[PDB]
Amino acid sequence: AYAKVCLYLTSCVNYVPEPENSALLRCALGVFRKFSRFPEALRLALMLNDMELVEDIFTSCKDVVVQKQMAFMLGRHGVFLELSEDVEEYEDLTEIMSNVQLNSNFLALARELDIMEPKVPDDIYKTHLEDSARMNLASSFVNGFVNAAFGQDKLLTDDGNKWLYKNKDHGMLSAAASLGMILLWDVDGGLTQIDKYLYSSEDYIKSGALLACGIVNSGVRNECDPALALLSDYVLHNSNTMRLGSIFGLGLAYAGSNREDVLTLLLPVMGDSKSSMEVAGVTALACGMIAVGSCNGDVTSTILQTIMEKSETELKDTYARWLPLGLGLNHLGKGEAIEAILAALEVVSEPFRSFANTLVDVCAYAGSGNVLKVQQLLHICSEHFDGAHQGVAVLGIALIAMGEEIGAEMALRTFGHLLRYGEPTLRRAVPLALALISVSNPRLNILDTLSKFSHDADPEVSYNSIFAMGMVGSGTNNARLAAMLRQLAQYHAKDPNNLFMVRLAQGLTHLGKGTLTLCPYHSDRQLMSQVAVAGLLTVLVSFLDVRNIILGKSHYVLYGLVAAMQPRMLVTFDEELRPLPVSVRVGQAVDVVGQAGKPKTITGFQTHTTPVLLAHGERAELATEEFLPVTPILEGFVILRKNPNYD
Amino acid sequence: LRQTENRATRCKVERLQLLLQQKRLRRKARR
Amino acid sequence: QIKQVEDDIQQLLKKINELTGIKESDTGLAPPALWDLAADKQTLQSEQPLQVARCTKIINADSEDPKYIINVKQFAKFVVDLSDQVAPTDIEEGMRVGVDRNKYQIHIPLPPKIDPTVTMMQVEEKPDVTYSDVGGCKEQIEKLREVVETPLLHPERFVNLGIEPPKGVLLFGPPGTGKTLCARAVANRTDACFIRVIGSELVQKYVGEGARMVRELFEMARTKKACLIFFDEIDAIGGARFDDGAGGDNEVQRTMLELINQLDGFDPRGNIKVLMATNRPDTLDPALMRPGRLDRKIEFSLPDLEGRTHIFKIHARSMSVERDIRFELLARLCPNSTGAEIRSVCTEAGMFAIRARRKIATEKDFLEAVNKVIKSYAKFSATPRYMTY
Ligand SMILES: Nc1ncnc2c1ncn2[C@@H]1O[C@H](COP(=O)(O)OP(=O)(O)OP(=O)(O)O)[C@@H](O)[C@H]1O
Ligand SMILES: [Mg+2]
Repeated sequence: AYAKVCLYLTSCVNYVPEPENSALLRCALGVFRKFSRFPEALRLALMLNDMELVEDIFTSCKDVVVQKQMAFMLGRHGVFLELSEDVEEYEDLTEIMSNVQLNSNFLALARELDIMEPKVPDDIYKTHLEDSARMNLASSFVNGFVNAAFGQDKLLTDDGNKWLYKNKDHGMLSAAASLGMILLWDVDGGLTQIDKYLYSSEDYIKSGALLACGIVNSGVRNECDPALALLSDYVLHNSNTMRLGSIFGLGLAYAGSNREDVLTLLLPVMGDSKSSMEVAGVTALACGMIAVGSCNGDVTSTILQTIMEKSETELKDTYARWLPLGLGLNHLGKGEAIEAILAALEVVSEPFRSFANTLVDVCAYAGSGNVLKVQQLLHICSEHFDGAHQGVAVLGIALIAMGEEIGAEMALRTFGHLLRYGEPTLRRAVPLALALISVSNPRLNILDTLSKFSHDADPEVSYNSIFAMGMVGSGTNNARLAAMLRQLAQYHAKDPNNLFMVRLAQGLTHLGKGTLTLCPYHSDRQLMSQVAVAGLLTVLVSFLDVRNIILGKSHYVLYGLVAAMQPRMLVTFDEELRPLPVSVRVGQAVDVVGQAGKPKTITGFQTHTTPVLLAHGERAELATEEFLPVTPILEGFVILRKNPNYD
Repeated sequence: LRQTENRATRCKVERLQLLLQQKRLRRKARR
Repeated sequence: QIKQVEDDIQQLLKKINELTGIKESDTGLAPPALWDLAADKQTLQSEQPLQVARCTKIINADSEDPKYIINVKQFAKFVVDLSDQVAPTDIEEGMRVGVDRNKYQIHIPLPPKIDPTVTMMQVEEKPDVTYSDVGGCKEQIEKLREVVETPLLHPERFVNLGIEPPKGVLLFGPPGTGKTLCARAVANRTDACFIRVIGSELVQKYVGEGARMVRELFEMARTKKACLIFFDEIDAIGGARFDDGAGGDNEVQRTMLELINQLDGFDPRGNIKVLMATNRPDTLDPALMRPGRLDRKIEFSLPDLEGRTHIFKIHARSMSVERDIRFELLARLCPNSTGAEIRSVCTEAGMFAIRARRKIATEKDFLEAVNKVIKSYAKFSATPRYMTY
């Protein structure tokens, strides 16, 4: 009965048109609340995007432990509930929501699975078995990616001025924000290091250290507000030269917070028009990241005025793509509502129309699975202009189809056919969309296609394919993919403009030595993370034009990728937030789907003691019925109680 | 200009890290 | 409407195929997605075929206009010159010259010939076994890891002290102790060229064909920068040379001597590290066992009590065993047993549970499995002979 109902409702919600999904979700939530399955109710409420219902369920929850585990789940998803000062353990619940102690937990997992030994970029390169500023940039990027969230390294934590000066031009920003991402996730004691670097005589280095502070605070939530202070102090008056590091660091630091103070600090710097078009685009991007999913009238209006005011040739010039991108990030997943914005953009300008319209439309219908919407996108794809709208449209099919386990593979087939029958821009874009549709999820057709098309004659298609393959391998350090990337490095040994992408893919594959995942979804394959999808869409829309953005001077978007960095975790906790090493078995997925057979049975049993670093698509269940798990699904941090029935 | 910004950042980030230290001390005392 | 939906789905697939490309695999053709006809026409009209020859001699090698004696295999020998795109230094007196037709001069230097049999030995797909799947031989794992991985991972810690790491290991022990298991673990964990060889694969029907492919194997390893070779079942060709009176084992002794000379002879053996897996380390030639060729002989003795308990744990990690395990009792109950015996015991416990139609394997099932695998099969055991061997 319960299993039948809940499973059928979930599957149909994933596989049903728009009008019925909401009603089915309502009745699913009602059944869960009736049977008193509060974590399930919370998951359904979040996937509904019903913060009011989320608060109602969370407050109705009068169990301290279950409430704290709900706080863990909501923190991992990304939300900062403003709980009133009368609840079960207000302070503990609030700090769990803020996601503090994540540094300690990550370090604890590293110690349990010893990975604290730093890995220098040359270690992953393994050049002893197989330039200049470009190589310095690539090495810094891969070093940061591999040593992210550890607060440890061997290049920058050791003598770091040498690395900074070996890097050139924007390599200064690259290295500084790489250090920031190394100290990511609650190394806020690292404000000391980043401050004693930003006390610098070099503008690029100082701004990169400001971006480092922002990225370190990214994901983190500290009531002391450790970002707004630095960011405002630097961005209040100097709005002429670059400002990109500051604005981007603020946006990455706060993201899903949606704090009116940061919104109203970021809006005027965009609306002033005294800051370069790059700053305007990055400011719209930061506003979108701060407000990923709001229907925020202020952000929408300011973006519309910016688009109107910017000259026709300015809109033609790149980096204008980030303004409609910011508007879409604001209208992330809100669905139909955007009609007003769509009409406004349609009446704004003729040629920039296709681009902005398609971008906002796809970014608003992300995950909807609207087949008619994807058909509109495919008709736009068929109509060849004789291109930017083409690329964002292919990205749109990916973004909208990454919601169903069947539609995803079918969109992979559609992407293969798109590359087969495509035009230059279509082919250039397809790898980015095909990376979006599968992130941190190695798949032996995605990897094969991307590897095949990396060698492709089109240099930009090669760039996108290599970065896409690194993306697919993100946080899943795999022998096959590492060997493939090393082989590609050998292939494009001489080509620096492509070897940089190859090295970036290597580092992004060995992300955190292998601890994290850039996949937007989490939990049990249907929970979109607005912040993570915003970051991924930022990076991929920037890559849509790869030469002049990433290979130029705008890899702060690569650093914005951090908005989607979340761990693959199974740490278990005591009722009073203490470690509980408990035997747990792991596996991918197995069951008999009769009526509504739950796909919770796991056959690839692999007994482990928590912490456990599970991979993509693996469900870890308890080894024995000695502890009951408050959460039905064991993902991320968990609180396990002692089964009063029997050990 | 640059020196004024640097001194402002120095004093105010010292204040910020001090506040963070108080937060962590409160957490540990609770623990 | 279900059947209508499947019928439409298959009709749609049929139309997609009929309009894109359906079936071309008889003559090994490819799907038409990666069909660059525009490029292949220019390829056939701009890249002329090149017949592979060998530069025999360089007459008048001095700066004066030289002449190269090529030997187009089985076709003819010629005196030729270089293409103006090819630098003189790029070609030596033994490289595969790769000359065009029609005034055989359009040169492309070409690597040494490798027998397809020899080249189909590199381990492309790495085994799914890890060092955590091997239990009860901690010291053996440490020594093998040192020799094969550590120089290939952190050479600085060796060049700092000026040490030449041992380059050569002989994993020897009774049938089933983790020899091939550890070889697979090394292949999985190693970032280098792993080349597996089977002693039986060096037995060839024509005199000088075993030694020929040994030479080809070692020179391919030399062409590669960091290579681990793994001769499994080395007993096949590696045997003490005996005069006899009818010339027995002359060919296998010749190929073994070629391997000996390649491991340590009048030449720097290169950055090749060799493994020798065997369960009869008493036939191997003394020259083969010399520590200039097998530096780090490792014994995979039958696991002790702790090793047997660890192996039982490893093999029962993923099983559906019940609460109380007493794998220590099982280990003491099956002494002088192999990891193969232990895995068979675990498997037979699982099969006893399955036969009883249970989903939980219990201590009684494990004891029945021990009785079946250790006691009943005691007469088929290889340890009593191969411990002497
Ligand atoms: N020490 C061990 N730890 C774990 N499993 C082991 C061990 N020894 C043997 N096994 C099991 O036995 C098989 C490994 O035997 P392997 O092929 O390595 O034997 P070998 O020593 O090379 O013998 P042979 O002389 O028959 O070639 C695998 O099933 C492995 O599970
Ligand atoms: Mg063997």
